[PDB]
Amino acid sequence: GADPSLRKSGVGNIFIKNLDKSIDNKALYDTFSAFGNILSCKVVCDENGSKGYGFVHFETQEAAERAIEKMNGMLLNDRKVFVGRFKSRKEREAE
Repeated sequence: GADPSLRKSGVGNIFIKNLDKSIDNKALYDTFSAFGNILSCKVVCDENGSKGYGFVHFETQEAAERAIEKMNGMLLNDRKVFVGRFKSRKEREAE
């Protein structure tokens, strides 16, 4: 498999919207890691650079909450990103 923690129960799971094409997993990690360790961050990239959204898996639950407050509404390289709680769908097991 890949990772069954791709829900809201992966601890510290957040989603980011409106990223710049120059944003890679490294770039996302480089910024958000300051809030806490990341196990699996991802910038879903289009041919031109990025589809305009990314995801963080934080080591710690609290670090994720920091990333949400701290990064939401900020400019990353040029584009203001929206960071929020990763609501995968509708699960009972979710934090």
